[PDB]
Parts: sequence; structure tokens; C-alpha cells
Amino acid sequence: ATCYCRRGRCATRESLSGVCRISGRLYRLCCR
Amino acid sequence: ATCYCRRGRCATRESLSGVCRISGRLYRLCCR
Repeated sequence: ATCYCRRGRCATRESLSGVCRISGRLYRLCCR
Repeated sequence: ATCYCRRGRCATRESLSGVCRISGRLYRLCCR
């Protein structure tokens, strides 16, 4: 898989698969 | 599965399942 750490909702083909924390801040983990 | 984006190796109890990407950074995607 390749996932993207996003602050906005996941892309249309992505699934929310968890969270990332980067510089203290949570991001959506969006995977395909 | 519970997945984490890691700067180092995946935990012994996790599997390398891909990468996590944001602008400027790459991480291992590590899943259980």
C-alpha cells in the first residue's frame, strides 16, 4: 500500500485506515 | 488492521505494508 497523511478527507479511491502523528499533530491515514 | 507510520523500522510484531507520504516526508507503513 501507499498511504497519504491528510488533514482533509481521504481521496475518492482511498480508505481511512488509521491516523498519523507528525510534528505532534494528527493526520488521517488514507490508503489505497 | 492497526497501522502506524514510522520513522524507523516496523516493530517486530508489525509487517511492512508500504509507505506513508506527505509533502516533504516519507515513512514506513507498519501494520498488525
